[PDB]
This record gives sequence, structure tokens and C-alpha cells, in this order.
Amino acid sequence: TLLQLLLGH
Amino acid sequence: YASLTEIEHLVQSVCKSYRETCQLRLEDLLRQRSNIFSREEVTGYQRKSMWEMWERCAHHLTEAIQYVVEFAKRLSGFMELCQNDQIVLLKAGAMEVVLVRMCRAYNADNRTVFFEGKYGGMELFRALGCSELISSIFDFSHSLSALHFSEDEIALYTALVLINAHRPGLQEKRKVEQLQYNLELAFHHHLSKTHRQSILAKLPPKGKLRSLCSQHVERLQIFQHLHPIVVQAAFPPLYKELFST
Ligand SMILES: CCS(=O)(=O)c1ccc(CC(=O)Nc2cnc(O[C@@H](C)c3ccccc3)c(Cl)c2)cc1
Repeated sequence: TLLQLLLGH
Repeated sequence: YASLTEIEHLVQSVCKSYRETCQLRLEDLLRQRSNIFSREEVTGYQRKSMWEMWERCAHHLTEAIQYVVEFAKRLSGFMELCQNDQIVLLKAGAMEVVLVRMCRAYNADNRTVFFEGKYGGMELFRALGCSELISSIFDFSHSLSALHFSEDEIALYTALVLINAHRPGLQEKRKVEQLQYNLELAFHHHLSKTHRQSILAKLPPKGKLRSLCSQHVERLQIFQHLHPIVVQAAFPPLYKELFST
């Protein structure tokens, strides 16, 4: 997901 | 069992994380208060298409959300949580944090909000066709403005808005509960120093923020069903991820 990407994990 | 020193350090850490990610300077928002949309400017917004007004608002909200993501990343306890729980908390909490932060941009004396460079009333948003939601959001902003939050109070309160152990789907609920309690201790400690614990009883019930977010999702359903292509083509992908069903 995009949140995953933004959180770097 | 966090010591008084550790709680004091937590206060400082939360306030630093917030200062670094607060998006706009409070001083700048307050300086702009005399800059109000004219009757003709308001009319211009009201005469915009529903799709264009939704698109503008989704963009602005997403920008605000990106700062909230950065806030979370700088909250030491947040990165201690497992990957799933970070996502669960941000997905549910991002909008709630933005709603709270937005009270900084609200002027209770004339009931206006800072939007696209000037202050405008709730009638500015009429083209969205969700007047009840906008009214509820303005009511919420008004209620928070009456509390006269300092920036440090906003930092500590929004940290608690984000670290909410009641969110469904947490893999390590007890870990979130511990961090939440420590942040409660931080908030209460800070308030005690300034004789501001009186505001605790006046804070909105948690169900209120949940209600506003539910309402937002429902109004987006109404919009997206009417204009599905514009959401797919033009809306920020993060906005879709967080809010579309
Ligand atoms: C939040 C961080 S901040 O630094 O305080 C900040 C403040 C303002 C801005 C400019 C901006 O985005 N304004 C705006 C105002 N109202 C908007 O909708 C109404 C319906 C609204 C009113 C109150 C609360 C929520 C939503 C939107 Cl979609 C954007 C950027 C940053």
C-alpha cells in the first residue's frame, strides 16, 4: 500500500 | 513504568515532532485573519462544479495528511509499533489528526477557515453538496477553538488522537495501549504544569471524531458513485486508499 511506501516498510 | 523524567522527555519529544511537521506556522495563519474572501469570491467558489470542488479539497486534505504521516514517523513510540499497527493507526487516525489541526486555521470571531489563501465561511464549500458534513466540521472546529489550545497542547492531543488503542485490527493491542497511556501521562503532566487540566472534560468524545470520519466516507461514496471517473483519474491515490470503499 501507499502508507507502507510512505512509512518505508 | 515510565519515570517522571521519561514522561517529561516524552512531552518534549512529542512537541518537537509536532513543531517539525505542523505544516503552516500558527503566526502566519493568525496574520492572515484580516484576509477574507469577498462576496464575489465566495460566489465564484459556490458556482464551481461539484467535481472540481471535491478535487481541490481532496488535494488539500492529502497535502495535510502527508504532514501527519511525517508527524507519525517522528514519534519515537510510533515506529516501535509493528508494521501492521502503524498502518491501522494512520489509516484510521490521519483524518482525525487533520480535523484537530485545522482548528488552528479557524477564526471563531467570524466563523471562517483558511482555505486557498484567504478566510471563508462554510458557505464557501456549497458546491461539494455535503452541507451537513461541512456544518458538522465547522461546529467541531468552533468547539475546539473555544478551548484555546497552545501548539504544545495540539502536539500532545494529536499524538493521542493517533495512538488510539481502540482501532479495530491491531496485532499488538497491548503495546498500543501502553504507548497510549504513556502519552496520556505526558498530556496530563503538561496540563498540570500550566493549570490546564480543566480542558480534559471539555475535549470532544472519541465517538465524535469517529462520527466525522464516518460521515466523510459516506459523503465520498455519494460523490464517487455520481462521479466515478474523476476520482479514478484526478484524485490523489493516497486519498483513495484511505477513504474510498
Ligand atoms: C491542518 C494543518 S494547518 O497547518 O493548520 C493548515 C491549515 C489550513 C491549510 C489550507 C487548507 O488546506 N485549508 C482547508 C480548509 N478547509 C478545508 O475543508 C473544510 C470543510 C474544513 C474546515 C475545517 C476543518 C476541516 C476541513 C480544506 Cl479541504 C482545506 C493548510 C494547513
